[PDB]
Amino acid sequence: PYAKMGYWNPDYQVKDTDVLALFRVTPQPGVDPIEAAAAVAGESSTATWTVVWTDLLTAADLYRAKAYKVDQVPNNPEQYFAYIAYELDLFEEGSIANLTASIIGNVFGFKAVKALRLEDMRLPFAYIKTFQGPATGVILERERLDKFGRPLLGCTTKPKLGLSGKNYGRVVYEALKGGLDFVKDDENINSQPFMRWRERYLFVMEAVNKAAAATGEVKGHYLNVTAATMEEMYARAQLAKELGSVIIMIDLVIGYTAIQTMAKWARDNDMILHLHRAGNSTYSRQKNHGMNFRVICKWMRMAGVDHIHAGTVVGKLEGDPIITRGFYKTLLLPKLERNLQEGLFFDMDWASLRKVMPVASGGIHAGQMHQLIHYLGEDVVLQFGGGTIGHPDGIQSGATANRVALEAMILARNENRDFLTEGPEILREAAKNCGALRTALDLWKDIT
Amino acid sequence: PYAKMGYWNPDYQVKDTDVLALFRVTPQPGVDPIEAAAAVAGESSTATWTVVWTDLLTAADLYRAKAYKVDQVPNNPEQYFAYIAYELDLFEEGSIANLTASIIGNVFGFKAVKALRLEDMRLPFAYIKTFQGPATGVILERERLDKFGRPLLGCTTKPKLGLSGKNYGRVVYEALKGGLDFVKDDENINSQPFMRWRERYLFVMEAVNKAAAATGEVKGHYLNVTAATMEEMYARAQLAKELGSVIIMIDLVIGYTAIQTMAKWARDNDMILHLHRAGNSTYSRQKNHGMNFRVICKWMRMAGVDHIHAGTVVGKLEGDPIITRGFYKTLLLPKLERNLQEGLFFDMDWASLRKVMPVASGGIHAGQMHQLIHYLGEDVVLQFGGGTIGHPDGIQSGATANRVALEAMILARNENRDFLTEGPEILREAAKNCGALRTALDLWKDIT
Amino acid sequence: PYAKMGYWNPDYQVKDTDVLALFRVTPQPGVDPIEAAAAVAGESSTATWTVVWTDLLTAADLYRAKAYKVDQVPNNPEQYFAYIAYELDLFEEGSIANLTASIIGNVFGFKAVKALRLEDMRLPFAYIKTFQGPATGVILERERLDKFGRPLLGCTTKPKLGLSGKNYGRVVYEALKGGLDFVKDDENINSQPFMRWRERYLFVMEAVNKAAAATGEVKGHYLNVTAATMEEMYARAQLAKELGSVIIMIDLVIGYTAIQTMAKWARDNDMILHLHRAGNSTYSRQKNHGMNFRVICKWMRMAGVDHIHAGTVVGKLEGDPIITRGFYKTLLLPKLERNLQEGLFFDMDWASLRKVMPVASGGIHAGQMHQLIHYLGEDVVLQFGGGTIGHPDGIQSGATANRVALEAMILARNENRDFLTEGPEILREAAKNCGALRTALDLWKDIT
Amino acid sequence: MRITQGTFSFLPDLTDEQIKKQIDYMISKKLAIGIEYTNDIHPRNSFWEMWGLPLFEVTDPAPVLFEINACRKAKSNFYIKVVGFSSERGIESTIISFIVNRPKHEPGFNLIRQEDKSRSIKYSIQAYETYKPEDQRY
Amino acid sequence: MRITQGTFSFLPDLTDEQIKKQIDYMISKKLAIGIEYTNDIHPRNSFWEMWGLPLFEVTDPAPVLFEINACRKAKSNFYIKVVGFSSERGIESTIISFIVNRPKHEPGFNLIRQEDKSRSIKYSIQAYETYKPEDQRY
Amino acid sequence: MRITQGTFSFLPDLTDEQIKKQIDYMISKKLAIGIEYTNDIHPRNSFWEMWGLPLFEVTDPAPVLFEINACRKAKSNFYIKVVGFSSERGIESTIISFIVNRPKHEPGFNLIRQEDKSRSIKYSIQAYETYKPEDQRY
Ligand SMILES: [Cl-]
Ligand SMILES: [Mg+2]
Ligand SMILES: [Mg+2]
Ligand SMILES: [Mg+2]
Repeated sequence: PYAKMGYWNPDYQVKDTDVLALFRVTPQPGVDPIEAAAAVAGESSTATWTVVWTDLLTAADLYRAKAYKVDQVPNNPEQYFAYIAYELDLFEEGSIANLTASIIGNVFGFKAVKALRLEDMRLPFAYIKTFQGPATGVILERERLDKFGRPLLGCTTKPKLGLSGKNYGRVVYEALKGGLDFVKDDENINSQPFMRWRERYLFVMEAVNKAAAATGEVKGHYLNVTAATMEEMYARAQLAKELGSVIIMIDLVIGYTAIQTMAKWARDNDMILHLHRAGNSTYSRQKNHGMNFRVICKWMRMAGVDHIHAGTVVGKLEGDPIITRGFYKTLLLPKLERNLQEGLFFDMDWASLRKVMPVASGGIHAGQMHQLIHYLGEDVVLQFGGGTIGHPDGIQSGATANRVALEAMILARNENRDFLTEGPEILREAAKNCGALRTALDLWKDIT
Repeated sequence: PYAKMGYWNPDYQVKDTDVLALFRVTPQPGVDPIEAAAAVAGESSTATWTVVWTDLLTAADLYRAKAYKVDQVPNNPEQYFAYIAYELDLFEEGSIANLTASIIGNVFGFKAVKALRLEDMRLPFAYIKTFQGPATGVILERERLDKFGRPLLGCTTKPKLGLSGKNYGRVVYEALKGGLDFVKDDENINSQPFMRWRERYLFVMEAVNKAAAATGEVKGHYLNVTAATMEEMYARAQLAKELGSVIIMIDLVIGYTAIQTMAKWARDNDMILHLHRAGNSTYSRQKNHGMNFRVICKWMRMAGVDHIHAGTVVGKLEGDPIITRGFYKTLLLPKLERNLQEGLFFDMDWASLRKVMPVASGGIHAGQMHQLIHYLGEDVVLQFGGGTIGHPDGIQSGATANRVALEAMILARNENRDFLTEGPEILREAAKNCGALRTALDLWKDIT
Repeated sequence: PYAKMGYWNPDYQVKDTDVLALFRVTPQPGVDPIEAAAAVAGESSTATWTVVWTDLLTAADLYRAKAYKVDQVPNNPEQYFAYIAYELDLFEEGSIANLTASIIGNVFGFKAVKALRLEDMRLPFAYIKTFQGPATGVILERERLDKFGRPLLGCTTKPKLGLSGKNYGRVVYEALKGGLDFVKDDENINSQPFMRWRERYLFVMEAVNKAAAATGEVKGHYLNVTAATMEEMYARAQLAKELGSVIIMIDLVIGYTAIQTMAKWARDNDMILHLHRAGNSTYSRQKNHGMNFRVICKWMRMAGVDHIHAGTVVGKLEGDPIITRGFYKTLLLPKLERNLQEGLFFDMDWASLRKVMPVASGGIHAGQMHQLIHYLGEDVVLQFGGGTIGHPDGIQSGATANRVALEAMILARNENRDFLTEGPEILREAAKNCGALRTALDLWKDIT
Repeated sequence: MRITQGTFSFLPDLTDEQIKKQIDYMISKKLAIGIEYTNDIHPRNSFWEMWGLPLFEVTDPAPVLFEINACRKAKSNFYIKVVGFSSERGIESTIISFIVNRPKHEPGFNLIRQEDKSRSIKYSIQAYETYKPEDQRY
Repeated sequence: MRITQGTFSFLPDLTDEQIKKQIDYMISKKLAIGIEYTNDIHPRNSFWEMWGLPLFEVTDPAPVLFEINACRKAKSNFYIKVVGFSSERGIESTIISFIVNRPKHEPGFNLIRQEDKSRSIKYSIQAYETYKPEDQRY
Repeated sequence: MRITQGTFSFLPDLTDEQIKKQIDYMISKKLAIGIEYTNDIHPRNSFWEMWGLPLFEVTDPAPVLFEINACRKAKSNFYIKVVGFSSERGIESTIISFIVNRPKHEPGFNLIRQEDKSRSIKYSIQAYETYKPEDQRY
């Protein structure tokens, strides 16, 4: 029995120190929602293989997770929202591995539970206060870049792979000079037989400094320090530092501990730390199993990364805009307010942890800028693909069109034009003084 | 167009150097399997935002993944198996982050593809040859333990949490003395307010040495070195080493780079390295998205861990026995032969990488030993929960029953008794000379 | 018996993973070629001192080298080509010491074999994939120098020895300013009573920077870091680095392990690594014993050096041009195709290892440039001796004549002039606008 | 070349009416409003000269516009920017910053390469006009 | 106490017929078969004395059983074990190892605690019988 | 002094017919052909300005020659070079690079010696024309 073993407590009162989780539970055909919740609770805590004297040597109750609330998923008769409470003393301070191990690991249910997704977490203030939060954060990153009141612009180098150091630097230089604030290594580009990492870093720095001298702006290139071992990541991070890079990147696949290690390094060495997280990882459009991205957003803001890809509403990624708005809030706000439509199940105080910058990447172009400003706000990095590199007039020109479109939309937003309704005419008034933009707009309206 | 852009090549000939992936693809309602495969291929390689001059500066074709074979999933009209080839030069030698980033990251398909699971990988010999493989491996681990011809026995400390160092060591000592080869820290037990890690390690070592002096065997306790940063993991690993521990453990949630870093440390310091991986992580019984566990098994054997939980067939985890047999083969064999029923889609030579030991954990007891020996073989660690700690006669006694049952079944296997059919009578002949086993057998036959 | 002990297997099938060697074997007067080959095979593997029980504890067959093919040397009744196969698992990954120890060490034959030369090796792809290959490589070295489409020019400082730091720097400066891309330390100049190494390095750097400021080119001087111990080599390498040298050199006599150590250092510190190997070492024009230079070329490309002296066809070194062409291919091509006239006995895939630059050194002058371009191609460093320093008009002038002659020949090659037939008229049209060249051409045509 | 520091520097120079509408934005965001000027246009010159103090609690754009034009008259051969500071908790920083005057001609920057260890280079940029004293610039 | 090194040491001592059936197993696994003995029963004593060489290519258990009993007669107050070695590629090692003789009485081990830095201890175990010369043991 | 970056810079400046024959070479090597220009002639200035994109799949030298002469007209007081890029696997890089225009006069470089630890010096070279803004060079 699980409901009778302590694990189900409808009368439990949550404390300000509890860690809370909301699971979307799908119970075994002919099993009770209460027993299902209880199972999930009892598995992610004290595993009852029946009768254990050694429990009575400890304050047993304290270590047991409590299923305290179950609601039917509205619009789905067979799925339930189970709310579970965990005592703060179960968790290692400052450790994402320990948090994730504790919650999504122990949580079984073979006989009572058919499917389980983690939807949201309420990390209590005193727990959050044990984490560094973003190495830099939005406010500091903007002070370092001297860039205020607009989204930042970036793109990945095209092609992803195959360019030598020198031809790679060429792209970086053209794009930066043309208008972009940042260029980036692809998540795949680490160190490979077609190009090892040291020459890339060396030519990139030349490109970046050339571009700053040609524009009078701070410029950056996300040098990918992702590697197989920590010592190797440190070596790559240490060259970015040495050469004066403003920014590096890491791939979420390095995993939690390497991320925390890197977040602390970026804090200690004045480096902006961009995290790459695949928008369409095979582990994507689930309703059944896994964990929702909002939970990743909470943990990564706690770990201490400065940028993470959060989604668009439009373009190629077909997001529910209100769910996305919910990911942005998680990343940016000092306090989150429950709002079921955004998929935020808990109020949450962020304990003055710094802000992470959302990144919008994926099939976006200059003709959607009104929708992009309207859905995503001004604290965002917008990343355009062959939206820049494949301008018929050159990479510089592609960059210029994106940058003009952005400034023009922000100017109209600030003037209080109904830029969502009048967005196309706004872009067309801008293109009038800007041939590269005129050329950009014609291209993505004729068919594509 | 994706099928017309190079990405679909039905005539492609795979090379011995190619990295191959098999995805279970579910195409968008009214999209073609060929276009779906092509999309997956074209996303996990050169992202075609249409027209990019810079491609012509590189040997473009080389960097493009090839969809080369599509089969309808037999028993599922709407799902397809897409086989994709990747050139070896795309991949950083020795890097799991790079492999996983390359394959499951870039792989999108918003407009053509509804769902995608990675089912299997063919890592070519020359690639595998770039990885360390298990720090110790099965053969060496058995030489260090002086334990041949039988599964090893372990259990997790009960309760998971809350015992002081001294009462924690007590359990470890009783269980080891009673018969178990190993005791383990729970994946949740790192360092917490109820117990910090140094006192645990210190009392555990006393227990382990007491148990060796009481039995004349090598004994071990998996000390969990899981921590938030690399320096912290190293500190914990360095105390296990200093105190003479035979074995440590890490949680898969530390992530790939910390795992590789730890695998190299365990190789360099003569330490067996057990990896904890949740058998029922929310990311479990999927048919739709994610990646199949056999792929994790390949990557972890490459990374270099010595143990990983691979499943049972029986007990609480309701596995398809033939799929499980497939996970074991991945871990243990020097060569894998395609076998669709086991879910192995490729032949694969393991390039003389050492063997990883499967761990069977989860609702198993001494009365199923015939099924356990028959399904799982002799190279396995069998972990029994309150199957030991909650014996009415004591922890020592619980350990003894499990150990006798195991030896008795292996003895009958070697005598060529049809131990699967006559398993209950075999256990009953053993219990005749063993009260603890008699007591164990009565308990799990009366009801449970 | 050796042919009857397993070592001779005419029916053996080579695998893609085997390491293969081709020995030129001269059997004892009145001994059989089959027994001779077998002896060589059986000596470089499991030494049969007759009856050894301990073999049966191992997969014995695996460790035995197989003589699998014997051909009579065409044009030599008494000599045979023996082809021997070795399992990949015999060899330490990444270790030239282990490779050379394994192959040319164990290989005896007192009673069956009179003389033995190693002619060629087929290193399998998966083995080659375990080595770094060139620290820089040709493509990267040219990107760093901004020098494309022509051979590079160098010379050794004359005299070899005796100049103080300051007078030594003088020569370096004059020669570089006059046209040469590189100047070099002699292999003999390390650190000696007439001149210690630190002052040399300090004055050389001044010369090199003066020469770059006088020409607008990247200039280099091979600073010799050769020393008696590793710590001493590292100290010398670390000063070259600190002072900003583009290039260092080492002598092949430091030996394999110091070479690998230095190759890894040059990769990690962005330094071009030139290897000095004596063109006429006492260990030179053999047909009987030792190993052929093509094998050294394979191992040094694997170890990771960036330049090695490969020979001329003309000048003072009297090479067979087709054998030399074979050394160049070994160094430069991504794939080698068997070609018996070039002395390449195996096809070989280079596994995307970087290219080593051949160096042509030895009694060459500006009047042979057509033959030099025709035999040696454009990826080569041409080193001229007193062909530069002993120009009657000065070192600068000597450098200029060599550089003009080179550019003029490459220009005629690109125009598709039959520059081999019309080479003298090409040089004479160039000398018309170039007095230093006119003076050079008159000097080496009047007698010498 | 055109210096592209500023929120709207990829647009044409702002008219007085556009400038007015941006002041209105800042007013409704409740920002302090500063006017700063410089003729050392280095991107890491964080501290331009202040033209007066920032204006707090502003309700009418006209006094802001008057001071912009007074600065334009006193300092016509300088860069002049308008900055909006937020005092909102967890921001406490500039949230908008745009150019309202540029010199008639921009010569740009010199790139200095000091060669260091191996292939690495230490970089400086130096605005050409900064090779001259302040009163001789632009 | 009972020393529990060995595959079957938690079972009662094996009869000759049980021993016979285990030899048959090893024969069908194609193992080399060794007989080793010791009266230093430390778990890290990797090298017991060999009673003869291992038997290779064995087809009949009787000669194995004869040597086990000859060792039992010569060395009755010793531990005696039977080991099966595999020559299979990627194993090349013992795959079974079991006790076929124990001394009549086992006194066990002494635990030594040498106190080291802070709270750490360096441990040794010493079999009590090893405090005596070999010919006085058990 | 004459800057000797370039494959043929020790030869006299190439005539249009010589230039034509080098384009033919590149065409038969199947290179992409780029035109780049600069008036910062530092040897570590890896990135000259591109005059248009590289020309791919070229079959007739005339359009290449037309763009060289158009660049010569627009940028006569610049260095102008022609670059040939190979896409051949394991090369993927420039394989030829030569000057097709030089300024009428080259002043050269300044050598800077920053004194460091012991006797070591940190060196920079600075092209003299780079002490002036781009539009005042040569
Ligand atoms: Cl400095
Ligand atoms: Mg991204
Ligand atoms: Mg486990
Ligand atoms: Mg030489």
